[PDB]
Amino acid sequence: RIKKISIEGNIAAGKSTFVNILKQLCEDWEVVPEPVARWCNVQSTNGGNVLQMMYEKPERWSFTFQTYACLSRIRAQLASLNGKLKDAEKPVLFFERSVYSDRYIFASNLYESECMNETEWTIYQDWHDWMNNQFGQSLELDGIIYLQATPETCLHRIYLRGRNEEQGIPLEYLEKLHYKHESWLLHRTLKTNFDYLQEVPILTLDVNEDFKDKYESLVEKVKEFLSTL
Amino acid sequence: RIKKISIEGNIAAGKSTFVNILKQLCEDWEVVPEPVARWCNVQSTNGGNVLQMMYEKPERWSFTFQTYACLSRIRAQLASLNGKLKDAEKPVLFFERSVYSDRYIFASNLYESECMNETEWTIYQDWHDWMNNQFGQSLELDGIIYLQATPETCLHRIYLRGRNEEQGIPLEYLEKLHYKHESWLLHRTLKTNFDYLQEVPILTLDVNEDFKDKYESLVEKVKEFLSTL
Ligand SMILES: Nc1ncnc2c1ncn2[C@@H]1O[C@H](COP(=O)(O)OP(=O)(O)O)[C@@H](O)[C@H]1O
Ligand SMILES: Nc1ncnc2c1ncn2[C@@H]1O[C@H](COP(=O)(O)OP(=O)(O)O)[C@@H](O)[C@H]1O
Ligand SMILES: Nc1nc(Cl)nc2c1ncn2[C@@H]1O[C@H](CO)[C@@H](O)[C@@H]1F
Ligand SMILES: Nc1nc(Cl)nc2c1ncn2[C@@H]1O[C@H](CO)[C@@H](O)[C@@H]1F
Ligand SMILES: [Mg+2]
Ligand SMILES: [Mg+2]
Repeated sequence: RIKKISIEGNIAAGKSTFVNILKQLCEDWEVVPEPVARWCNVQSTNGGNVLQMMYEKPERWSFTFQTYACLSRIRAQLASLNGKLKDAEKPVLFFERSVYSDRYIFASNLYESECMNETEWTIYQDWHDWMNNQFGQSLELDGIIYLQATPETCLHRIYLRGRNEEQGIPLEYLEKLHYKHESWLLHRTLKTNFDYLQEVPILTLDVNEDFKDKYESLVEKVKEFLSTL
Repeated sequence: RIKKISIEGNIAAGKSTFVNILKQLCEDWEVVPEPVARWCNVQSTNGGNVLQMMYEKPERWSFTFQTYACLSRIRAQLASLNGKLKDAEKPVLFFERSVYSDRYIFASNLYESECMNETEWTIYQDWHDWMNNQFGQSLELDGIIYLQATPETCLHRIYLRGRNEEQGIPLEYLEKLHYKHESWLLHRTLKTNFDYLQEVPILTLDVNEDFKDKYESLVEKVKEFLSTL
């Protein structure tokens, strides 16, 4: 009953920045941010920083991170499907990344990088499938917004943001993630267990340019794209 | 609507053996075996053997094993709550170990053995809680059957069974698990997030003696205990 749109994009491409100009465009919109800070100080519903543990020894912590990161995002997105939004008129729910990015972009890539052995990779997909199998049907996307920026623009915006764990991120890693986004959201040549995705609508925004300027345009293309849903 | 009883006990104490004499005692009984073989050849719903990986390098694979082992047992127990049992008269569902053993016995112990750091331990409990939070209410136990045997009897029965991964298991490990079972099912001095357990009925069977003989007794005490539920 609520339109759910996922915001996809490379590390530091500008998702959180795009998310902050969303609510002010319509009282009917909701945003579920990526629980990034919660991965940095692992506490039960100051402690460990699994995001950094993974970035510092991926073949040791990729599975754990992928396991916790995804469950985490699902809970956040599910919680928001029980808020004031239910009482809204034209409720549109935004997701900062999706269970798909987690699996077909990051997890997929860490595994192709030998950072997860067959065993870890098999267990992860089995979990991931079963997750959707359960609390999945209520999270399907009506549309996707691909925030597109060159991995070179990404590597620089990372530097601007200043998050410590990400400061050691190499261009090469950003490139691999880039092509996977391109393969999934641009060329649309990515295979997944969730058939509906293949048909799901996609809005591609070139955010390589200054947000200061391209802002007015984007708002237009967003309202636009949203009406066609 | 179905009485669900959990069978608890140390490694090789005699659970599977006890499980095999159960169905023949009443057509109304069902048994959900511990997915042990499925942990030995990790395949999606010949591959990896996470059970052995964990026994050979616990500080590397305890979390993974605990994560997969528990989800696995829940699915198995949940599936059986949708079988021919629903059509039964006096349906009694048996569980070979429970999500509690997984957490308050094995996981708890691996963590006290520095085999899981705070981060892993925090993530595991957060997952474990949230799991029950979901598909939990329908798995509550009406009663527990503690199959009690000395860790020394256990170490020998392990040798009899012949499972390879377990052949390297030291008495010391069996002792630690022993006292945790004693603490939970005997002295009943174990603290858990699931309050009902504290009141749940318990049947303690001393299975240190030959199964060939103590069999007739056990059957009596089982039917007995079951009637009082
Ligand atoms: N379109 C843009 N133009 C200029 N700077 C941008 C743009 N988008 C993001 N930034 C900068 O990048 C940083 C934020 O990146 P961020 O939004 O956190 O990436 P993500 O949303 O994927 O985490 C900010 O410090 C901001 O100054
Ligand atoms: N009460 C018993 N008396 C004699 N032998 C037993 C008894 N219980 C189990 N065994 C032996 O131990 C082995 C099975 O242990 P098992 O049932 O697999 O432990 P668990 O059920 O915890 O996995 C068998 O090979 C069987 O011969
Ligand atoms: N699924 C994810 N896997 C990995 Cl290895 N990293 C992820 C995942 N989802 C988000 N992130 C990380 O979250 C941080 C903020 O987006 C970035 O370091 C990176 F994008
Ligand atoms: N939760 C469990 N954790 C660990 Cl480390 N091992 C477990 C767990 N549950 C069952 N097992 C194992 O399953 C095998 C058969 O019961 C034994 O090696 C041992 F009991
Ligand atoms: Mg972000
Ligand atoms: Mg067994």
